[PDB]
Amino acid sequence: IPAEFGKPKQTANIEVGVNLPANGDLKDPTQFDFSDPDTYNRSTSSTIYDSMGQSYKLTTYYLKDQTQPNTWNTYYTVTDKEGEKPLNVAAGDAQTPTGHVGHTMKFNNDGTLASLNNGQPITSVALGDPATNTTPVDMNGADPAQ
Amino acid sequence: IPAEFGKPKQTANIEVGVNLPANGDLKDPTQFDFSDPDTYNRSTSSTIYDSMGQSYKLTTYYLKDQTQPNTWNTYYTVTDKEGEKPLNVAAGDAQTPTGHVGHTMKFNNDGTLASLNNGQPITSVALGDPATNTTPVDMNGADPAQTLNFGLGSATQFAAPFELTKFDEDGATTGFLTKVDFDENGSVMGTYSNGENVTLGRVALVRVPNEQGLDKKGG
Repeated sequence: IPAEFGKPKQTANIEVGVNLPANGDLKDPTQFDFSDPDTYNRSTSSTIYDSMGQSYKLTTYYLKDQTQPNTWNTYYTVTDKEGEKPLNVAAGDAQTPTGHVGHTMKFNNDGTLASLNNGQPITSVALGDPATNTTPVDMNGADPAQ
Repeated sequence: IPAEFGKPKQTANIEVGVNLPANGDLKDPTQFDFSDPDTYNRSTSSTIYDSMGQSYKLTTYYLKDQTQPNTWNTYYTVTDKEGEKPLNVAAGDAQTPTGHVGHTMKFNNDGTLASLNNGQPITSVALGDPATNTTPVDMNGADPAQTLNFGLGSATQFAAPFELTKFDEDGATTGFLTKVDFDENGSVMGTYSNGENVTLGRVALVRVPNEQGLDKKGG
């Protein structure tokens, strides 16, 4: 019976269950910008942990597509001490002109979930690896390939 | 079963297990100075014993490297009656401009221990030998060639604050027999005032193949 939980476990899987307002105003996918609140619909904040146990702030942005009905765009950002850095999806089908990569969410007629990122699993790029991230997160000594 | 632990044992091996703050402020390796608390991060104190049993105050200074992430610098000082004299490592890869020699500690991505002093064992220079120490410790009659081996195989760097989890040494002081007990294995153990649980010995057991043929003496 150990007296210490001496193994900081990095965040690997995140489950999110949300309800989106069907009557929300439509937004332009190409005008998305996390720095301007009016570009998107909603934003949520949460905490994630690296291998060393450092706390990072994960902000998820939800945008309601205007071109396609019952379609939503989701983007993620990471806020370390240096600043707020966007996080790109590995194969997300949502490319802003700046370069941010999100994923699309579609729903059926009854409001249930239809598809996520064209049926592909949602896996983000490495947080602190410059080889795959255009804005690498400052892991401050943690694992860059999380 | 001696009534005294009549052998003051000098400290030779010190096992220290600490958790270092990953979020601690960085410091300049070249600006380290044990007289200025702000130059380093944390300082811990402990007691050590020489050959003759004199008690000495051992202070360890931990510094967070700024140039290299997940790197720490460790320095040791000995405070006798004369003053506080820094202690140098034989092969430590941390040389301040003043001349004090420490050792470096590195950690992996998960915060576990990666390497210690470039993979070399931590052995300090002789405390009271001027031929190897620029600040010889005043042994006051004790053995000047006393050396300390530091075992930090359980050191970690996590998000938790600085913490001295474990401290174990091999030193001893003079003491008196306090209690004696016997375990199931037959080892007769006795604890003294110093705290060492010295095992006096075991109880011999004899078995013969055919017990019916033993000749019967008196008593």
